[PDB]
Amino acid sequence: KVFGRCELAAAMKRHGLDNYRGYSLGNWVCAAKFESNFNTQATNRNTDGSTDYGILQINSRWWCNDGRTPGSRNLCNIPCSALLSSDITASVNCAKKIVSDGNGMNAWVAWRNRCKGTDVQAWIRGCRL
Ligand SMILES: [Cl-]
Ligand SMILES: [Cl-]
Ligand SMILES: [Cl-]
Ligand code: NA
Repeated sequence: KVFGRCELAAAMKRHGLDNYRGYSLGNWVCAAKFESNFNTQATNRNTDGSTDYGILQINSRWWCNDGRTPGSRNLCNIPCSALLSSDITASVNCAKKIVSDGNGMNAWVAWRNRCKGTDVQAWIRGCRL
């Protein structure tokens, strides 16, 4: 599923991400836009052989099991395929664990390079929330 911008903002808010560890909703929407273009089915292979999955491009190196990332962990205790569902629940719950781990949203390099310090509230402008 490819979410609309305000559609995804609504789904993220419903799931508790708005100001989760201090990150306003627009941070999350911005990260999703640049990670996946709002497409729940997005996958991207990393140089080290891990893969990033879903709307927030969660990596198999640490967070999910895909059965093909040697030496990795599965800290969210999920198959990476669950991160590709039209229902964002698994992505959101695993994102909460990630963002809580010490580095905040800097875990998402695209957030740090394209959203951090920007007018992220623009990502939710006009949305009914
Ligand atoms: Cl915001
Ligand atoms: Cl594995
Ligand atoms: Cl933080
Ligand atoms: Na893994």
